[PDB]
Amino acid sequence: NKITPNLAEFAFSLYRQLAHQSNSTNIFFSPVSIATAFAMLSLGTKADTHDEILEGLNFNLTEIPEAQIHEGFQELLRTLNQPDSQLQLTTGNGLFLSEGLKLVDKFLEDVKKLYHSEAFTVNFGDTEEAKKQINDYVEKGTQGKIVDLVKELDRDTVFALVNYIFFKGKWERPFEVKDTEEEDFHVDQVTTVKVPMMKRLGMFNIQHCKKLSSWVLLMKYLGNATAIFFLPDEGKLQHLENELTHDIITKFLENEDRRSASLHLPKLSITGTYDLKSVLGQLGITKVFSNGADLSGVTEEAPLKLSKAVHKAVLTIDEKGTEAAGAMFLEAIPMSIPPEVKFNKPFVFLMIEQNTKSPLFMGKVVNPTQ
Repeated sequence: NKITPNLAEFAFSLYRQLAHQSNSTNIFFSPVSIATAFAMLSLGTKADTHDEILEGLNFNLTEIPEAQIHEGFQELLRTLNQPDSQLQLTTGNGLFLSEGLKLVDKFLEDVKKLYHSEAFTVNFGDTEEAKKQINDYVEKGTQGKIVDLVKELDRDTVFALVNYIFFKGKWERPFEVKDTEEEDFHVDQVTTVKVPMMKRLGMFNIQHCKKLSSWVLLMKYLGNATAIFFLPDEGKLQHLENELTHDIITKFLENEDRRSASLHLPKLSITGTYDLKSVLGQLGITKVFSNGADLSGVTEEAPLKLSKAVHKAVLTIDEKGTEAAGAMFLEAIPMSIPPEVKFNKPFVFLMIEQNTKSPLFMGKVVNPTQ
């Protein structure tokens, strides 16, 4: 995909933002779902308001034609929306607009048609009821996994955006549940907590990488996606985070070589919840959230700004991701000592969609039971 490098840069800019704020919180978000929602929104915007959004998603508008940006997203979307999908991704974006705004039909068509997204009209005159309808939409869309997403609305809200994603992947080569046991997780150099720890002896795409001073593990999911886990050497987490680049990730993805390892990887259930006005504001996207907003592609008559924009991402990592029996296979394990590679201290990860190479998720686990 032509927009993948931009999405990768966007992932890292957003990640580094969130990490710079604190190294004591788990991080999990979807560069793809956030960028898709904001590229979609830009269709309703003009001039500086429009350009700030696309530049804040790491597109250099002097270099990449807008049609290519949207064709990029639309290609990515139809990949993630395949009827077959074993990925089982649950994602949506909801726009909630004041009833009695005269809405531009082209915008509503672009949202639904091009971006296969949803737009609703609500009575923002009733703040509590609007919040309920927004939260109900998300709860319904996730058949119950995300509850009470929006906690507050400004009394002057006339436009809110909610973007949700939940993923529980199925490993192509799964862990056996019988092997999951409680183990130490080193939350710092002197402190441990107990966490459920999966383990398997297998042939892995795994390597210890000098440039990143980290172990780098790639594991495939059923459907079209790969999880990449980066385990920094003692004291090297900040180094790892600084050194990550699109080129480097591309190299790992091209490596198919496999070697024996006794892998220990925690079960995880992690969420990330982000105020996108706040977070994207630090990346330069500010006008669309301000009284200045040029949202004339959405409504021509009345003033409009985006008052509320929230992202919530939910990840489960477990042994199989399904109760179904998987395809039986056999990996040939050499008679030699496998390295023991334990994801039992803070680590960073990315999930990549295989067709486009896009960064579906990025995160950091500082403590599995936080």
